[PDB]
Amino acid sequence: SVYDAAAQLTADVKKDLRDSWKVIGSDKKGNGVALMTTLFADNQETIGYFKRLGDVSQGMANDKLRGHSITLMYALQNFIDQLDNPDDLVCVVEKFAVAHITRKISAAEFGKINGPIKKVLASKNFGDKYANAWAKLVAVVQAAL
Amino acid sequence: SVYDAAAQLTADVKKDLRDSWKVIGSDKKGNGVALMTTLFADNQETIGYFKRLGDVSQGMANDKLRGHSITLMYALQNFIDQLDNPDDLVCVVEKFAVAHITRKISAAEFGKINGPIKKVLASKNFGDKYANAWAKLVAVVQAAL
Ligand code: HEM
Ligand code: HEM
Repeated sequence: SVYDAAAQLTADVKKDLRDSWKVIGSDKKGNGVALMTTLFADNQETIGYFKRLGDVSQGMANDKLRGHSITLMYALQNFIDQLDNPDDLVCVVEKFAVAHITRKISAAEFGKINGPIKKVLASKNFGDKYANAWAKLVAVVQAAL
Repeated sequence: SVYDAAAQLTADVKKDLRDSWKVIGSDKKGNGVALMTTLFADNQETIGYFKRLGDVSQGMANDKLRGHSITLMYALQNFIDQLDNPDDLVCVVEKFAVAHITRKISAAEFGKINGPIKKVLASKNFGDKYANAWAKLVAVVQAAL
């Protein structure tokens, strides 16, 4: 199932992912927090999954939220780095899904991250072309949930 | 405390960590798997914690083990990238510790990774000086467990 989803990562899609990551991934703390605070603002219900982080309204100043946000970006760094070898991409995505499946996060839930990604990309001047590419990468993860 | 342990990362320790990571982190898949297989070989009693991975003796051919090994290297990448800011290193270490605490991995059981690190380091012509530097970084995680 994950292999079939990975098949949608065409040469052009991988190129747009790598080009946009070159910018987004250069400030993992800043963009990681931006992603999370945007998720919480647009889909407040997702906060139910992050009780451990405490007062998420503090944003960057919240050490636990910052710690999670920075760490989240390294999962994406991992994915981007494995783009050229489907076998490696698949095994890392399945590994990544394990902990999220245990948390009972469905593919539909996970997909809520698409909006925030689109907004973060747009803040760096990366249009819909790039947003759609990222939606395809997220789809590979969804296929594993 | 983790705050006191993070203070032990002196200027030269951080430098030695970076210089060795430049080489070690160049092959996350190869060195990651080497790190895991070495751990399982020298401390077979730790295999019980990795039941989900299946037959670990298969090494690189085991998709689940390869996925875990590659992923483990991105946690180390994260730590190295945070060396400049003590505040960020600490929050990323505490975040990292959460999942390991819920697996009941003690500071003593985590420290068993020091052996494998020393051996992988030596296979790349990095001696005691570097092994001790990495032991100091591992000590930061141990303080959080
Ligand atoms: C681009 C998307 C995402 C990435 C790259 C990502 C990455 C990560 C990583 C690397 C971790 C730490 C390892 C682990 O425990 O699994 C994590 C933890 C977690 N993730 Fe995901 N995640 C994403 C989206 C989501 C979404 C949409 C939810 C739920 C609405 C979610 C909920 C969680 C929770 C609750 C934790 C534990 C937080 C804590 O208590 O420290 N994740 N995620
Ligand atoms: C250099 C030290 C280590 C690093 C960087 C590391 C990194 C990681 C990462 C990134 C994960 C995935 C996220 C998570 O669920 O926490 C993980 C999972 C795990 N770690 Fe650690 N770890 C290290 C040492 C250890 C040691 C020494 C043990 C046990 C003696 C351990 C046991 C586990 C287990 C059982 C899992 C889950 C494996 C699975 O079912 O996929 N880790 N670790």
